[PDB]
Formats: sequence, C-alpha cells, structure tokens
Amino acid sequence: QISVRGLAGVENVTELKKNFNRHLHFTLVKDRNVATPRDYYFALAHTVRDHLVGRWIRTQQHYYEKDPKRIYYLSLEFYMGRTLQNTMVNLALENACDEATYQLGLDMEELEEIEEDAGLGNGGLGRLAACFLDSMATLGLAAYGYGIRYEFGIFNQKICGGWQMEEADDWLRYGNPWEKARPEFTLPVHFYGRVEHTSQGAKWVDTQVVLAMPYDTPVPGYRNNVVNTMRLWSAKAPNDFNLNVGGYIQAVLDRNLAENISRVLYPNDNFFEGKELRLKQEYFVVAATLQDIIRRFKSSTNFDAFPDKVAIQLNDTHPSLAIPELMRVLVDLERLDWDKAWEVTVKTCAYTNHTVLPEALERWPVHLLETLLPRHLQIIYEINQRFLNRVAAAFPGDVDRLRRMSLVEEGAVKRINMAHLCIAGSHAVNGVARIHSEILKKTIFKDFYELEPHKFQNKTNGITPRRWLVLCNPGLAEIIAERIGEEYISDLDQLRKLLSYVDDEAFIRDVAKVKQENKLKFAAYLEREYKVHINPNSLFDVQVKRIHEYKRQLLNCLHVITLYNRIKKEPNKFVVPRTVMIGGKAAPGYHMAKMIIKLITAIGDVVNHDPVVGDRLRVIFLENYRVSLAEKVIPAADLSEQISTAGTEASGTGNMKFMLNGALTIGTMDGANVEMAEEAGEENFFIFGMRVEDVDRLDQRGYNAQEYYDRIPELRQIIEQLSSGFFSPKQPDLFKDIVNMLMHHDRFKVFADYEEYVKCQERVSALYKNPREWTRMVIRNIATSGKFSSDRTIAQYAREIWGVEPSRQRLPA
Ligand SMILES: O=C(Nc1ccccc1)C(=O)N[C@@H]1O[C@H](CO)[C@@H](O)[C@H](O)[C@H]1O
Ligand SMILES: O=C(Nc1ccccc1)C(=O)N[C@@H]1O[C@H](CO)[C@@H](O)[C@H](O)[C@H]1O
Repeated sequence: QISVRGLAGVENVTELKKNFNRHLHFTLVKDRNVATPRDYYFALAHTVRDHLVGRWIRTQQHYYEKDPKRIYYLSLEFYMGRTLQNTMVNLALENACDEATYQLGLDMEELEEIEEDAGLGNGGLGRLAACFLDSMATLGLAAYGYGIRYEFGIFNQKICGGWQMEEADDWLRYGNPWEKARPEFTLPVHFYGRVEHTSQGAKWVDTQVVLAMPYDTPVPGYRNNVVNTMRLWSAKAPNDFNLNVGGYIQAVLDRNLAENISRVLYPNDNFFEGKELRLKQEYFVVAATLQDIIRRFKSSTNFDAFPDKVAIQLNDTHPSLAIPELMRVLVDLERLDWDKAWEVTVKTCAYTNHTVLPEALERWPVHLLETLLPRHLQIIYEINQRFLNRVAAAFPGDVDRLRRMSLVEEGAVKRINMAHLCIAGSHAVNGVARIHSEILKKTIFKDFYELEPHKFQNKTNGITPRRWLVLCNPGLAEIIAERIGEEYISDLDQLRKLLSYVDDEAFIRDVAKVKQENKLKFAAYLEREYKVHINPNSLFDVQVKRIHEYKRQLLNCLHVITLYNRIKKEPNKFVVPRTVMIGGKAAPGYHMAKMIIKLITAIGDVVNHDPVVGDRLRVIFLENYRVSLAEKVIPAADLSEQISTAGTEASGTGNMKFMLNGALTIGTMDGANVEMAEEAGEENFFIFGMRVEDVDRLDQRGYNAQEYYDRIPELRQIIEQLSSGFFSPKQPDLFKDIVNMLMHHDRFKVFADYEEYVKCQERVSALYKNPREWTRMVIRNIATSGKFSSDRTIAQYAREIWGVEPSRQRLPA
C-alpha cells in the first residue's frame, strides 16, 4: 500500500503464505476449520521469526570472528512492548506480510492487536533501554542487553468506580514466540553465607545457590541484517534444593522461594523501596551477567585488555553491585591485586543517572548487605576507605566533605549510597539532558565533580524513529518520504529538509490530513473497545506518563476545571472544543497518585454529563497506559502536556515522541523540553512557568501557597469546589488530602505556575483557531526533531564513553 512499508514481491508473498500454513499445521497443530485469531497471530509470528534466525546466527559468528569491543547494557527494566510489527519494519517485511495475510483472508492489523506487550519496565527508564537496544543494532554495535525475565511485568490497570485496581500482567500465559530458552548456559548465583579469611585471600562460603537460566530475544537493526541479543535471566532452584513424605513434598514446594526472585517487576517509578527481594533481583542479574561477560572474554587470563574488550553501562544504580562483584571476581577468584582490579573495574564501568528526587535514590541498609552479601559489603568498605583517603589528600582538613562523599551514610540505620559507589567505580557519569547533567554537577554530585570533573558528561535522551514514527504513524512517515526520500529513518537529522516545505500548500494539507486520520482512527478505537464518545474535530489535549506529583497532572486538572467554570459562567460564548486525555499508572502504594486518578475521573463524571458543556469539553482517563497504547494515542495528539516543575523531570522521552508525531508542546523549561525548544525555536513552543532559578528563589523565600489562593479568585473557586464536595457529592470530603497537600505541603509548587499555565493555554486555543498556522508550526517541530533520535544518543555514548565507532554498513543477508 505505502512505500516505506517495503516491497510485496511475488516470490516473497508466495513463500510467506506457504510458511504460514506450515506453521499453522506443524507448529500450532491446527487446521483452518478450528484455528482461532490467536492461532493466526502465532503462525504469523513464527513465519516472521524464521527470517531472523539466519541473520541472528551470522551476526553472532561475525562478532566471534572480528572480536570487537562488546557493550553490555545492564538494566532491571526493558520496556519492549510488542515485537511483531517492529520485526517486520526492521526486516522490510511489512507490505509482504500484509499482502500474504490478505490473500489468506486475514487482516494483519487485527492479528497484531493479539500480541501482549512485553511490559518489563515501569516507564521512561525501561523504555529508554528498549529504544537504546534498537539504536545499538541499527548502528552495528556488538551490544547485549542484560536483565531479568519477569514472569509478571508492570500490572494491568483497571479503573473501578474511578479508582485504580491492579491485576497481574500474566504476559507469558500463551507463550512467547520471540524468546529462545538457553538452559545449557545456566549459571549459579550465590546468596548469604559467610566470609572466611585464609592464608591466601578471602573465601565466600556456606552460600545458598539459585540458578540463573538465560532466555535470548533477538534485537534486529533497521535493514542492516544485524540481529543483536537481549539476554534475560530467569531464576531456578537447584535440584537438591531443601533436599518423611510431608517433608519431601514441602521441600519440593519450597523451590518456589528461590524462583520468586524473577517472579515480578517492582512497580515503582521514581521511588526507592528497600525490600530484600529487590536487592536479590539486583544481585541476581549482576552476578549471572558478569559470569557470562568474563566467560565470553576468556573465549577470545590477562585482564589488562578487559576494558579494551568490555564496556558495562549501568542503567541507574539498580545494577550498581556490578562494581563490587567485578572486584570480587578479579580479587578473590582471579587473584589480581586490588589496585589493578580497581583500574580494570573503573575503566570498564560507566554510570547513567536518571533522577534527582532524593526519595528515589538507592540507599541500602548495611544490615541487609551484611546478611545477604557479606563479601560485597567488605569490598564496599574497602572502596570507601581508599576513596576517602583520596578525597582527604585533595581537600585536606575538609572533614564535612569526607562525610558528604562517603559511600557509607551514618544515622539511625547505616546505609550504603549506591550513587556514590557508582561514581567512585566508573570512568564516566552522565545525566540524560543538558539541564539535568548541569544540575548533577552543581547540586547533588557537586563534591564528586570537584574531585573528578573529567568523569561528568551529558548524553541527552532520544527515541527510536522506527517504533515512534514508521511503526506507529505510517501515514506521516509516507508523506515525509514522498518529499525527502527514505534515508531519514536511520538519519533523522534529514528531517531538517522539511523546513523548505513550511510554505508548501500541498504538504501543509497532507500533514493536517494525516493528523485528522489519526484522530479519527483513535476516536474509533475509543468507541469500539471502551464505548466512549469523543468529538474528533476537537483539540486532542493529552498528558500520558506515570502518575507522580512532580509531573503535575494536578496542574492539568486545575486548568480543566478553570475551563469548565468559564464555560458555566458564559455558556453562549465560543470556546475551542477540547478533548482532554490523561493516562498513566500509579504505583500501588502511592496514595496521593491514586487520589489524583480518582480526581481525574471525578472531574470527567461532572464535565462529561453537563448538558450546557455539550461537545465543547470532554475529560477522559486513558486506562492501562502502556507502550501499545502510546503507539495509538501519540500520533493522534494535537497538544503534548510536559508540565513538570522545573528541575524535576531529568529528561522526559514522551515529549520527543509527541514532537516527532505532529503535536505542539505546552511545557516548562525542564529536562529535554529546553533542548526541544532550542531546536525548534521558542516561538514554536508553548513555554510557560518558573525556570529552575525561579524555583530556587521561591525555596529561599519559602513557598506559601496561601498567597496564590488569596490573590487568584479563579483558583480560590476551584479549591472551594474541591473542598465542598462539588466533584464528590456523596463523599464531600473525598479530596481533603489533595486540598491539604496543595495548601500546606506541596513540594512541586502547583499554584505558582497556575496563572502562566492558564494564560499559555489560551494562546494554544487561539492558534488552533488558525489551522494553517497551527500546521505550519507543527511542520517546524517535526522538521527539527532530528536531534532526539536515539541513534544520535547512542552514537554519542559510543564515541564519548564506550570508545567504539558506529557503522551503518550492512551484513550480507
Ligand atoms: O526458536 C525459538 N525462538 C526464537 C527463534 C528465532 C527468533 C526468536 C525466537 C524457540 O523458542 N524454539 C523452541 O525451542 C525448543 C527447544 O529448545 C522447542 O521444543 C520449541 O518447539 C521451539 O519453539
Ligand atoms: O528513575 C526512574 N525509574 C526508577 C527509579 C527507581 C526505581 C525504579 C525505577 C526513571 O524512570 N527515571 C526517568 O528516566 C527517563 C529516561 O532517562 C527520563 O526521561 C525521565 O525524566 C526520568 O524520570
């Protein structure tokens, strides 16, 4: 149908059809008379997966022959989403499969909807890892993603009576056609035990063993025949585990305890919970991964070359135990001297920070590490002692610096600061957007920057244009390709060529047509699967991201209520119709976040049923926001809400997805919004509110929310409506906690940005009244979105941290 989706050759289509029928028969053990839609999905997945095998085997043998430096990306989260369409896109198989299935009497899009998301992440950090894997393969890097194969991913969100309910994400129930179990590469991981000091070195003894079984998933590069590996570990009890009939049976049942390690993803976004099971998960991935790395390195004794052949990237502090684990193996097992082992470790490891919120930073109680990982604790103490001796030599007499920089935090319970460990043990430390990286050097890691300035870098985040343009918005990808060709898909900077089309009447019409079609398609999705009715001609105002106070969904809520109150005051006055869509999951134990969701639905309940409002304002909570839903709503959006308090959103990546897909942005100068505005021009961005400096000034003075309440009559009305039970008639005090927080303990200064936000939103509505000028500004955004390709980001990691050169060169098919 459309060019960017590839060729549908006679030979290919015939071969796809016959292999589809072969799998339906031999693999699924079905015929066409009994086959269900799910059977058809699986037959297709197997048909496509067959095309990966040859390339996968030859990519890995190529790495064996050439022996390039290997990149190991360690993460507790990989938010992959669906794999079928992505695989077809990267293999140029989409049109061929579409044709083949069409001739078999099947709709491929319908089959694609059957696949479960691989929801092995919470949000931004997990999705970044996924985009990164795609870019690393597309850039021909010898890269491996290493993580955990959770049996249960991020929970499925159900909304019941306006409240979030959680249910287990049983994503493996029907099987996963995209993984290959590798039970022959199973490795032991050790826990507990004790440290024994012998004549020659320390020994870690009397441990309990859990097995780590790897599952490999292919990661195809974009049309370069490269297929890299994501290896995810699953926990397995050894056969003699816990080994009378009651006794025998119980011993077998108790194997569950060991296997619980990989059972479920911790559902916290930007928060630290010091649970033993989480620590076990963190060590489990680290221990199994490092053994795999060392084994592969030896199959190339001399560890001087280790950093020349290995890079380990730590996705935040979650796999920070890689540092003392590498030291443990090098010192205790390989018998290297401390100083050499340390040199190797530092040159191998690099650390990426993803948040400055203090509650999110990992600080593990010493007593936990003492029991679970006694040898690692000893190594951490030794690292700390040697590190502090260095600090003391550089800043003599600065006793407070010593305590501030210590890996060991004193207090009620002694804790290890994992971020401090990571900085000490890495040759590179980076933030994820220019403003964030500057904040790291100026505030939370200031002491470390002063000691080792060369270590600190920036690597602004990005998104893959494959999933986030070609896959989810083929219509836009096509109208761009018609003008500037196809090369932009792996060279997004080429989108700048679209600037010469900003006055092109045909292109303006095409951009606007593509958006309208996307909005119609999404409006049809909402009716079919949720029976909700929306005006497709209205401005699609969307805020999708995890529910957190710093992201300020509440500020959005305040604007929504302002609009409703204004309509009610002057009903027969024209307003630009809006569909306000808010979606995202709340962490199960985050009360305030759960209250915010209830508020959103409560506002919708009132607004959506007021006859005076009509089709002029609609408020919808998008249930179960996840990668597959993002691929649907983002292409349909007109306005992207990126309204975090300045200095709180490290980067954001949802922002980039919207920019690439033809939405305009209303946002604070926070995270990557700053660079987005810089790329597009501030005239082409709806910027409002406090900058970081303004927040700092307010903090010095003290933030008094009452001041705003007293001086803004429209804000007073909203608070009074909330408190009185206007939005909860049967439970008048339902939102008392929200009001109290806003008035008395608001860390994120919702009121301080209220006036500027509402004013800015009026300017959005004004522009939307002029479709031609709206679209022209959209073109200016898409055209300057190139910087935010994860290909750019990965190329920078490669050259500036890993010391490897990216390549767009094809491997033979
Ligand atoms: O090939 C497989 N997965 C794969 C292949 C290519 C790309 C992505 C995933 C796979 O899972 N094969 C399974 O191996 C089992 C033995 O190890 C067989 O019993 C299964 O029938 C087969 O599906
Ligand atoms: O810190 C994060 N997650 C987390 C933190 C602790 C425990 C589990 C997950 C996180 O997701 N941070 C986000 O990283 C994104 C990718 O760099 C950024 O775009 C976001 O700004 C940041 O909040």
